[PDB]
Amino acid sequence: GSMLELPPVASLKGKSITSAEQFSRADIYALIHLASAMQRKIDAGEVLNLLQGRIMTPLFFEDSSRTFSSFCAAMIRLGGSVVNFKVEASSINKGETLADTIRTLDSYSDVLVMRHPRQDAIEEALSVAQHPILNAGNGAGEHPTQALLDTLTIHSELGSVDGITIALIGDLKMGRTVHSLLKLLVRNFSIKCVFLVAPDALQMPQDVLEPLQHEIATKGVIIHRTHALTDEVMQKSDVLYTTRLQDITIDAARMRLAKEKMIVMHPLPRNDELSTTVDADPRAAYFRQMRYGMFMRMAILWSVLA
Amino acid sequence: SMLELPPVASLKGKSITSAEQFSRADIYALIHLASAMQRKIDAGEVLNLLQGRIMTPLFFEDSSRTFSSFCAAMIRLGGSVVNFKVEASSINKGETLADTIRTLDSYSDVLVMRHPRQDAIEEALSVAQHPILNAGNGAGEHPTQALLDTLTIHSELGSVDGITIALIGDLKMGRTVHSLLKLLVRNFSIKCVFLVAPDALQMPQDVLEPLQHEIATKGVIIHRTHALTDEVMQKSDVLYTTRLQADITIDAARMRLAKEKMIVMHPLPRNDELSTTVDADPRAAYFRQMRYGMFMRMAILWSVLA
Amino acid sequence: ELPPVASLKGKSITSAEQFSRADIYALIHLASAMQRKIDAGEVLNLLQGRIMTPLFFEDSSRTFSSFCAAMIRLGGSVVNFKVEASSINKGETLADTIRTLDSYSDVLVMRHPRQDAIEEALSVAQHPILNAGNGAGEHPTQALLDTLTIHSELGSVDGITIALIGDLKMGRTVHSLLKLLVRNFSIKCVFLVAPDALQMPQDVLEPLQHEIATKGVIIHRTHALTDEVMQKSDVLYTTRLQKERFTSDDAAALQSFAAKADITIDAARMRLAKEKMIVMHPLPRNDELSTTVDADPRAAYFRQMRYGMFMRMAILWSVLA
Ligand SMILES: N[C@@H](CC(=O)O)C(=O)O
Ligand SMILES: N[C@@H](CC(=O)O)C(=O)O
Ligand SMILES: N[C@@H](CC(=O)O)C(=O)O
Repeated sequence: GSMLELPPVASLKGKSITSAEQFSRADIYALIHLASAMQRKIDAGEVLNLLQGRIMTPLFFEDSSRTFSSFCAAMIRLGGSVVNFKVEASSINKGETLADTIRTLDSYSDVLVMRHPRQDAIEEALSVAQHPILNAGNGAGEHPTQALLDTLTIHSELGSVDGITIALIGDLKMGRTVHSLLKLLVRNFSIKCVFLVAPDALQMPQDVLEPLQHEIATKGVIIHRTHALTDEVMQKSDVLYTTRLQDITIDAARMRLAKEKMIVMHPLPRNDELSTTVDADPRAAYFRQMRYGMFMRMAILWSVLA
Repeated sequence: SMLELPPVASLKGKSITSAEQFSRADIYALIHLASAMQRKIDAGEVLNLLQGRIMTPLFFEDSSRTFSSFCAAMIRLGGSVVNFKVEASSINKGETLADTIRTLDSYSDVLVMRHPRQDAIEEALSVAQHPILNAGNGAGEHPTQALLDTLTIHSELGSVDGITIALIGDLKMGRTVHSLLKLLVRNFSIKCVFLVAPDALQMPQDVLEPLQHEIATKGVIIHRTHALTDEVMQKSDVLYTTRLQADITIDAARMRLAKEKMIVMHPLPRNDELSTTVDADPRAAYFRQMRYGMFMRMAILWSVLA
Repeated sequence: ELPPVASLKGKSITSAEQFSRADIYALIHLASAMQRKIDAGEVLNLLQGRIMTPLFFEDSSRTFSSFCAAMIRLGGSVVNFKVEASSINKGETLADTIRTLDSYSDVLVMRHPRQDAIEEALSVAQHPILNAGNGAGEHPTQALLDTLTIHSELGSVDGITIALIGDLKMGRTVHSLLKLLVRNFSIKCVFLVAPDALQMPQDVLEPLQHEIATKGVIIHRTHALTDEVMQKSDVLYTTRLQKERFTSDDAAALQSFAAKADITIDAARMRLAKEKMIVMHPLPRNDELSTTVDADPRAAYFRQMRYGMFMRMAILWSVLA
């Protein structure tokens, strides 16, 4: 993988990342090819020193296993460093405001990775930070880097993103991952069809679907709402993208209905909506998805900080 | 390297426990080293001075600035951090402080220690082979805060001799003001100090009494006030305020009385004693102060470890 | 100058049993070489771009810090994963957690209160896992650094008389150490010094019974540091009461440590010890090992931690080379 270039995606330079809306099709493909090259070099055991002396600081005001770790791992595999700030062992116990906390980490860091239970917290953070903030999840709003890594996953596993039928399953109302993913897919690709699979109370919100209306109509994207993984959903979907609470269960029995050429995805963590009986299936892409996450995050950090 | 970033020789291999241990020449050499670190980092240069050396933080109480600042400064020097947490440690199995110290001392080149007991630093020093840097010992001292505070004054105003400074808030329990008063009065010709606090929270007699010889021979003027009077507002070149862990609040209305060229400083975190209405004022130096902190800690770490 | 121990390459470390004598000596010599270079101030860049992720489900000072420090001094990096701040709060299983960190890491360092958690991790992990403690089971890298300590301090492991003292029932350190010494060395004598309720378990001794017999290793049980134990032992290896592993059963076991044994090591007790010997303790200690011993040249339990770092460098390099 030695002779591969790592050209940073120029449109990302020095910018905060808050929404799937900010990326073009050209941006997404450029990040995919960058991530794929990162992967090749890392897997061949090559050592990258692109971000030596640059600091990422995680600011996680709620729990994370993969997003936090993969961001740290991505930064370190670029040669960068991480300052391990913790909210519970911080001056927030002494009454410190969110804005003062941002200005603090912003004094030391080159990039901030922020996850917060309030949707409006990223906005507040942007209004005071000088360095880029990467949105690692803002309440029930968005998770833009999850959308990007999810798209890398589809592209690598199936070989194409245009033309797919995808089911978004579970808690679509509160799921920030399905919010960013729908936006990123519909805005930039020629999606055939989207099944919105959720109980009525947990359906995809209007504030996501409405801004997409022009794109949905002009590209002819077929939207279908169901409250179950029906035979039709199982038989037509190239991607079953399921999510946690926050019948739609996927187990081996259910998988007998799926196409040979398809993938099951889940941003994780999972509960019983996605059974361990699916794990040995070649079509279970939800573990590989995490490793794709680290490479996408390397492509993003290098592009942001180059 | 020895030209651009000469280490301050007097600090080599030494523990830092008190503002008292520094001379005027030490402070100026640190200040000049910190500005050179600043210039190199802000120009994007990568420093490799402490590769292979380990700092370990030992924080028995919370910190946002001091912990992060020290970690960043170590990293920006090319050194590394072992992220020890007291709450996830063998202290829960009955391990003493002395044994904890010997433990981290077996792996580390420098320890950074914050503890709610004033004498805990002295116990740690009796067993440690490697330097310990006091990041706060009860209501005792915070010597690196006084150093970065003095760098902040020097950089913003252009000199430290001749200033009128107000120390405002909980002066009794404020380890920052204890160290700062000591550092300033011992080593500079301070014109006037205002100690702005009710008698119940006034500067301790055990800080004032040992400064007797320097107050006398440099003719430093010192007055107590209970409130932030108009005289204090009009005469002060530096308003240094702190968390009362009446009538001491600095807001945009109070600022209308301040000199045109002065700074407002605060070691942080703040409560209502320092209104956010002041944050847009160019005189508000308490965010820049944190960044000076990182460069001062780089100058300290490099001098101690070179 | 720092050749990795080839037999360890790419392999998980779960038990003292997986090591041969040649493996132990090659690790010791590699560890001593790491120590010479680190002490001379040399900077190593052997694992640049490799990541270790600590997965600690219980408390640690030495083991966690030592592994991180060892990784760093090899030029490697750490992803500081925190169990209490993870998706485990949202219901994520152990296996899914393992798969997660395994997606980003080159090596996992795992400590868990359940003895069988390490095996479950192994069945799903692609990258090597290092057992940093599995319940009251084993602490294999402790056993290695302890043998490094005995070797460096006394100059020989074969022929020693060793007392294993304290909570032998819940002591994963003495479990691993007893297995490592007996399988790979000609130990002259082992004193098992504990109250009956905390004695070395049968599931440790029985698999060792063949080696004990055919090597002629003397095993004695006592509940006290008698004159005989003090006068004959080349090493006194003492341990903490493992309270966190402990009903009236529990209460009986817990108080037996002071009530049904006489096993404190203090300066007065040390007046009976040989001139050429060491006192060891994996740490942390409570009152079983008095601070009056710390000034004694024979107190090796602080130097033991530093040997720990060098053994862990030799191990990490050997696993990841
Ligand atoms: N972990 C993802 C989805 C989930 O929580 O299941 C998120 O934080 O958005
Ligand atoms: N945080 C600083 C100052 C303050 O608490 O106001 C200290 O810990 O000393
Ligand atoms: N720290 C060692 C010994 C002890 O805990 O007492 C262990 O974890 O096994």
